[PDB]
Amino acid sequence: HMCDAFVGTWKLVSSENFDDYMKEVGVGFATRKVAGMAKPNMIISVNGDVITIKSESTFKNTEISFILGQEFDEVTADDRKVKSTITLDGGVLVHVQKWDGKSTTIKRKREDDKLVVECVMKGVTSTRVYERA
Ligand SMILES: O=C(O)[C@H]1C[C@@H]1c1cc2ccccc2n1Cc1cccc(Cl)c1
Repeated sequence: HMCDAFVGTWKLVSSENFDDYMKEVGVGFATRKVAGMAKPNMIISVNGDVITIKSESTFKNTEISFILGQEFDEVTADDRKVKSTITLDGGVLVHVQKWDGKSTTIKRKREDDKLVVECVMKGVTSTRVYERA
């Protein structure tokens, strides 16, 4: 139960370069503005082999439940319909999303008391930092 360190309730405190990430992904103007304002709460839980990541915000709510290494269907906050696979590599959750011939990778890691979310599309990276709620 190493995934233990992720479990909890988390609140966004900072975001860097996320507009550029969203642009690279294909998000349109109005969604970038509204999504970029949001300060979501993320709730991570584990029950047996199933991990659940729920995000609640003023903009959209999202929820994914998955088993590591097992592809699943996901609806993203920006309404992409993707095929997702999440693995644990050296204590980092690595989440690859595939859609329309494109790919993006989201890494989630624990650093000090924070949960750091790094979103990468092509050469663009963004960092989102969460603290315990
Ligand atoms: O967990 C994170 O920090 C980022 C992985 C999540 C992510 C990807 C993505 C792509 C496009 C637009 C927004 C997007 N959001 C953030 C986000 C913003 C507003 C409300 C909600 Cl529920 C989620």
